[PDB]
Amino acid sequence: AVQLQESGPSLVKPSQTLSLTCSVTGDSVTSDIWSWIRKFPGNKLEYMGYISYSGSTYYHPSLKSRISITRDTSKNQYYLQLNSVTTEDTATYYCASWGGDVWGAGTTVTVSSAKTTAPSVYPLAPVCGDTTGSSVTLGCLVKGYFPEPVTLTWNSGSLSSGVHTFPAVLQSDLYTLSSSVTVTSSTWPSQSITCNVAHPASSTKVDKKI
Amino acid sequence: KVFGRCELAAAMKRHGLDNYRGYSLGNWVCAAKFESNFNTQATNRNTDGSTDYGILQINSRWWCNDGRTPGSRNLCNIPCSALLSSDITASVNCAKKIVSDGNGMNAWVAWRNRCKGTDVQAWIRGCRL
Amino acid sequence: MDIVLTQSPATLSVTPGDSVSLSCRASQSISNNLHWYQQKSHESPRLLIKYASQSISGIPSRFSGSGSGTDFTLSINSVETEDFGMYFCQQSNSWPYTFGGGTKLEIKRADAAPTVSIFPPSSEQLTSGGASVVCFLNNFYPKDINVKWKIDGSERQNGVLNSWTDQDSKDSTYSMSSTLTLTKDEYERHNSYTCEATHKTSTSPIVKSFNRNEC
Repeated sequence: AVQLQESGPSLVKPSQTLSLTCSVTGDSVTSDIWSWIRKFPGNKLEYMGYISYSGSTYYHPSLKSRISITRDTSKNQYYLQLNSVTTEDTATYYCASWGGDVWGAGTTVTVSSAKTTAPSVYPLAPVCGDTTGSSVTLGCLVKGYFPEPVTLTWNSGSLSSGVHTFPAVLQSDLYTLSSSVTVTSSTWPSQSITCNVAHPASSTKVDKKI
Repeated sequence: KVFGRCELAAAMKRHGLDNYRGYSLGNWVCAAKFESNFNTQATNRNTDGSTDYGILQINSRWWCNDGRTPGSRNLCNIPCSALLSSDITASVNCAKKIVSDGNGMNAWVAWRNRCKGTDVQAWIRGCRL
Repeated sequence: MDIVLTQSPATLSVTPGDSVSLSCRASQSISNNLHWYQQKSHESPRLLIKYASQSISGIPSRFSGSGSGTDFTLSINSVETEDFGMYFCQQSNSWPYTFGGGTKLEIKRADAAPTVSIFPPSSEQLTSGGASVVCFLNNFYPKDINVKWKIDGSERQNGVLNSWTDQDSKDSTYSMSSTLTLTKDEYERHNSYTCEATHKTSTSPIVKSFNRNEC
């Protein structure tokens, strides 16, 4: 059964070149027309172009001049080259057959000039250290890191219910993520609650008691 | 089966060939005429172990698989027998894929020699489609 | 010009067992060269119908398509539990190939008001010279909701960033975080900070606030 898999630098700096590889397994790269499709935030899909069984190509006019698609018949892979990128080229990139019958898992490529940056982890507790209802929700603000991702847990994973960890948002070139956790009034502050954040790229891991 | 010219035009229009990648309907009708005379059962042997099938004479060396052709590439990923159906669905889908390569309809020598650059609309003119 | 495909509605909430019809319209005639794709969260697109109505061997029979020219429809007889997610249409009649904006298939459930909590800047962040006020709005339904911030009674838009979770797999509700970021100097220049939520569940907006002039 034919299968596809994208691979390449997940980070590209503005003005530089984006490069991705799609490895064809199960069949030959010469046995079909292959393409590159990208998905920008907000579910906006773009058909970048495709390379035929002959090596012939068709490029999306919006990308014409910046794009190049090639293949390697002995390695059974085809490639995507996209020049002069800008943050607007940030997206999830997929390789697929022309027939749409096979797709790679996709791989995110982010265009940024930011350098690796460890996050700052801030505790979110009620004003005055209050409490009112039968329950209370605490939080954790993970601000200023690059690149994604970070792993966030509560009490080293011992607190797993009533948690909502939101998708990171870009704030002045860096990422910010927040997480909420809800427990009964009889749980906190009787029992301490700690936010654990790990950022592999910067070799960082910090614990923040609430 | 053997289509009537107009009958095929309607079928091809229904199957979305009119204006597919810029090629007007007459182009496909004309190609069908010279390739097989609107006969879905037409088959033709070639010097290599390949065979052309259907109303558009699609080659078993590159486009379809008949299980008995050396160096078969099966580009259309379809059994050649599907191209002999009285139902043109498969032949059309495969044709659309052939024409999607950089050379378009130039894949059909007969089309180039007897249709390419002619008043191909003459082929659907008259039909009440 | 590039063919534009418009899908409607943007989103559709339904109950498993119900049938639904998704629409895709092209700015130009494309005959039968319209294809339908399904894309579930964290998964790549899967082809469901090709050339307007041809079925793909291996796709469930509840899925079917119809139409031609510029009007197309994807039908799902009795939507099932694993059918929720994004649906997109794509044309291959003219180059460049183009996709529609997609329709979101969401799960329908009973309305639920949001549970709102507000949080002042932590001591640590203020020390670093920053000040983020955080507001969580959890487990509400439907997804439509308006969040407005007010500083000293004045609506504030600049410095606000929002994040939304996908429809919750646990209870089919939605959750959201809204964060107002200021400098420490900006923060200490004002007193009342309010997170105001407007949702279908009530005509009066839910209000969460606090004053710096205490605690």
